[PDB]
Amino acid sequence: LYPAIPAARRRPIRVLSLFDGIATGYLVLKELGIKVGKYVASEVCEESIAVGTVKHEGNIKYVNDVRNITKKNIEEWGPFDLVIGGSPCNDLSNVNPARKGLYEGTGRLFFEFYHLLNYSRPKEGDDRPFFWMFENVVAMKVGDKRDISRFLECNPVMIDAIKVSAAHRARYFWGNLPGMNRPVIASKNDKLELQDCLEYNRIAKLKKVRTITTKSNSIKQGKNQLFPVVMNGKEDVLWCTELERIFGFPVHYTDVSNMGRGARQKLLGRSWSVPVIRHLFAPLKDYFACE
Amino acid sequence: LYPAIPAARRRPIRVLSLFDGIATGYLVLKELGIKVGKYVASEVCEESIAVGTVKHEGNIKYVNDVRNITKKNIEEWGPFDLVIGGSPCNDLSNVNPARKGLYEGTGRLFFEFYHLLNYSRPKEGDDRPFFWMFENVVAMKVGDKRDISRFLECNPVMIDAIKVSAAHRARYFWGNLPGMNRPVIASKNDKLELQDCLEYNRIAKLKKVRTITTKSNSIKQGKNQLFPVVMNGKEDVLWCTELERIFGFPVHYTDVSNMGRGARQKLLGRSWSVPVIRHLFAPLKDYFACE
Amino acid sequence: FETVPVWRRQPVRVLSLFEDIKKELTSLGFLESGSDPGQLKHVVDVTDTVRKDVEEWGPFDLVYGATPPLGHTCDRPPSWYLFQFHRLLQYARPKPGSPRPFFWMFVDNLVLNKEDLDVASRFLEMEPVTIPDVHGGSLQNAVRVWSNIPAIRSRHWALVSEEELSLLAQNKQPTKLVKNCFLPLREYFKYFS
Amino acid sequence: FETVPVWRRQPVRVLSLFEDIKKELTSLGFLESGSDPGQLKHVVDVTDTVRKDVEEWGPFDLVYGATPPLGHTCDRPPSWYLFQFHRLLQYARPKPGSPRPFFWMFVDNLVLNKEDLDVASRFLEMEPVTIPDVHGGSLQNAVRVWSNIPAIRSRHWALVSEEELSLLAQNKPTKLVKNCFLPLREYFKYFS
DNA sequence: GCATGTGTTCTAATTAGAACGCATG
DNA sequence: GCATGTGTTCTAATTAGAACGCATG
Ligand SMILES: Nc1ncnc2c1ncn2[C@@H]1O[C@H](CSCC[C@H](N)C(=O)O)[C@@H](O)[C@H]1O
Ligand SMILES: Nc1ncnc2c1ncn2[C@@H]1O[C@H](CSCC[C@H](N)C(=O)O)[C@@H](O)[C@H]1O
Ligand SMILES: [Mg+2]
Ligand SMILES: [Mg+2]
Ligand SMILES: [Mg+2]
Repeated sequence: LYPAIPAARRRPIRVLSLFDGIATGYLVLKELGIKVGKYVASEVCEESIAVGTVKHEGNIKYVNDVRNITKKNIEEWGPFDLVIGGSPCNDLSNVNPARKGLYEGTGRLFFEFYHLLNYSRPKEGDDRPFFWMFENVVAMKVGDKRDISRFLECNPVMIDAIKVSAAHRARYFWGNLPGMNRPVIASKNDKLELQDCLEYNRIAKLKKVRTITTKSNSIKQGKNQLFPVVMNGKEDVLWCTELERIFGFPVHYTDVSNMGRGARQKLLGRSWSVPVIRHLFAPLKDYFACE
Repeated sequence: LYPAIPAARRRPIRVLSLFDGIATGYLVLKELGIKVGKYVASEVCEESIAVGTVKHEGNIKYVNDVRNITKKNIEEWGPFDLVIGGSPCNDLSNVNPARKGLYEGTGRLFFEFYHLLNYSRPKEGDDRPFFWMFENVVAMKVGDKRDISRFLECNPVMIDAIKVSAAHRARYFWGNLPGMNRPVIASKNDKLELQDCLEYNRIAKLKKVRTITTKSNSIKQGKNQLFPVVMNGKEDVLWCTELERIFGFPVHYTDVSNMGRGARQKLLGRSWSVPVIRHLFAPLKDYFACE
Repeated sequence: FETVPVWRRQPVRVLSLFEDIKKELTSLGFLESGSDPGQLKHVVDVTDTVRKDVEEWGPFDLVYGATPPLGHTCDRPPSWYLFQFHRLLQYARPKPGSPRPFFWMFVDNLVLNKEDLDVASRFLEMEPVTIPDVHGGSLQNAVRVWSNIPAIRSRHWALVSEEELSLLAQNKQPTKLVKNCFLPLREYFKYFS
Repeated sequence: FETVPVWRRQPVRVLSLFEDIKKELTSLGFLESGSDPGQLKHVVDVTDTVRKDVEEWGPFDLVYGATPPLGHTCDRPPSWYLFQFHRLLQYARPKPGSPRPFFWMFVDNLVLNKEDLDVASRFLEMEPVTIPDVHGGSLQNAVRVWSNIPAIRSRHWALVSEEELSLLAQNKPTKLVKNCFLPLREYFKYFS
């Protein structure tokens, strides 16, 4: 589908990340070993940006709200070899009873990704490589999922984070990355059971954890919503460092900006499962420099 | 002065830590390279014990409230090569206008250190090595400092953490450690200015900060209580990661038990300046095994 | 877009969506009344329309979009008509080398709110022009227009006061309206009648 | 400690803290009636005395500690008297080898709160015994005693409880504490 | 010559927590 | 068969902030 590139012809990667959150895309790309030439992030949340700059020491160019990016900015900041983004899903996920759908509220920010993706696309006659990816929730109105795919002219592959993590997270992934439909396999350094994510003297009640949202209620599991962890014979909730390892983020990744328990889960609740993104970005190593 | 010990005759160190806090004693002992045979800590604050157990993976034997440590406990848990501790100073420091001296309130807990120290002392006819150390604040009544010295039969050494950290911390140190009166020196890895303790894209207004207490008002500096940090052209308070670097603790040392900003500052505000304790415990590596 | 000599002005191949303007454009005289495969294509529900659908429908000289007029007929969200218009618009763009003039226009009948209107202009790369279409005795018609037709961006319409004209919008509760805005297309294509 | 032959019982050497019992002790024949100071040494304020002082004050056979008698005349906190008493006690204790019998005792005239009492007993390694002086028509004397004297503890004294001792805290020696000191007679010289 | 401090207290903003929601395999 | 969910919300705890304090180089 994509023409192969010899190693010497490979140049560093130039990524436009919209709705960057806590810079999961940059983290995955650099943990893979890909040389990141430029990482332009569009993010509005201050605490999110604080995580991105501090943890990545200012390699990320922040360009705030996506709706103020013009066609000129895409050509100035460009060219981009990869355009990634997850639009907010508070008005698309079925967890919200008062969802407002794709066309109202917050869902309409999807079209901003679609708009700026066309700006970033190489013009006809530019055979150079170009990849993109878009993520959102599975629990979405079939009309909304239909329309998203309509605008992106692509159908999503669903990858559930439980194959590679200790948590339920089923998300759709639109894109043109090489081999997205390939079978998802676990790695030997993937913490597949909740017990592998816990700290010392902490016992896991379950092997896997229900889908983690922003709020504290998604930590307590099941019918009766029991605590997931026992410590010293006492029921307890997950810890921030444990939520981070569930997601595949480095430990203390969100120990930033004096953030407490709730703020760190709020950022983590919206984020991506790092091993899932690593599975998606892995074939990019054969198109860009690596050191 | 105790006789020098040949390298082969040295055994691991067995230390009894009273009012252990966040296991600063174990930390500097392990970071000095000293083999810790046993570390018996008597601590009552749950979050404190959480930091000690998790950050050191259960090498610390916690033996709750110190007033419940019997004589028989000392010989069973013993023998002890080192006895360390700092009693609560909320009823001794001048920062509290309602202090109750060391004979009422929490000041009586000093005599518990005096009581259990005499238990741990090697009986006459046993001139094996034995070291002890006790820490408290300088801003105490001269009668309190007088009586403390009386019971311990020793006069204190004042060491201010400003020589080795980026913070004012003047505390008395009673003990018999080799060369406590020697001039303290800075190391290469000693972060001596606040800029060295701050994160990326953060600017320090001052070189040194005032004495860190448990409360957030001690982060504000000077007559007008200005913010100590500027970031993005906005004034901000110190971060928990930065307070840890100020005290010499490892980064994310207090990222335990879902603790927020206030809780982590409360544990750190009452702790020891790690480089000061490293200076005090440094000559011990000539009396015990090191690996 | 330089103008075309009269003897090489082909008839328009127009795609009009959400609203049939066959009557308006035949009257002005862009369309044959005799019908071979129709030059105007009209669709109203394009949620299942793909690029090769538009591509197979033959090259299009103009793409027209319109919100429904004021009433209870708005089955869908207001922003849906624009996003779908912008989506199909890219499907109708020819190869980079432009063999002929390509025009596009999107009209709003005072349906979209201001949050929708600034989203509109960002996607259409152009702030809208308003058509007063108001005689001294009758202020009946009023529409908003985004279009790359030069004369719809070139000429001086008569200005209006928007606070008073959003009051016209819910006081409501065609030629000069937008068919006068259709006239400048005449220079680029063929006149029939 | 076993009991001593009558012909080897040397005169007792005592150190009394915060309270002088030279009058109470001479009454029961422990100090020579005239000009024998070496038996009792008395110190009222101790905050500045070092072990080298107690060591130089001659070895002691008994170390007595006492609280101020019930009355609003104490600048020191109630816990101060025990902590200082415990401080000097280990200064006065002889070498691990026992040349003679060494005793100590601490009495409270109902001035310590309960938490002062539990701290007191933990430091003195025993819960105290209470000594009531009751005659039915009198409710006069009552004190608490921590001591290593073997006979002051064992004798099953009259058992009465503390809410009556706090009826004495609503009230907020010759017969009672002389009976307390008698068992020391079997270990040192009787002067009569 | 004033600025400083291993903290107590009471208030005003905070957040934590659980109820709410229901189409769907 | 019925447990599930990249969230909104309202309320009950809960914490963050500033006043407060004064002997002392
Ligand atoms: N108007 C806007 N412009 C840019 N970013 C926005 C935005 N509105 C919301 N966002 C951000 O978009 C993010 C969507 S949640 C997705 C986070 C990201 N995919 C991750 O891996 O963490 C949120 O962090 C939100 O702060
Ligand atoms: N009765 C008691 N028994 C044991 N520990 C106690 C205690 N009362 C208070 N403490 C603990 O003693 C500690 C004194 S603050 C000193 C902490 C320690 N020096 C450090 O480096 O962190 C506090 O953490 C307090 O929780
Ligand atoms: Mg960091
Ligand atoms: Mg950890
Ligand atoms: Mg010195």
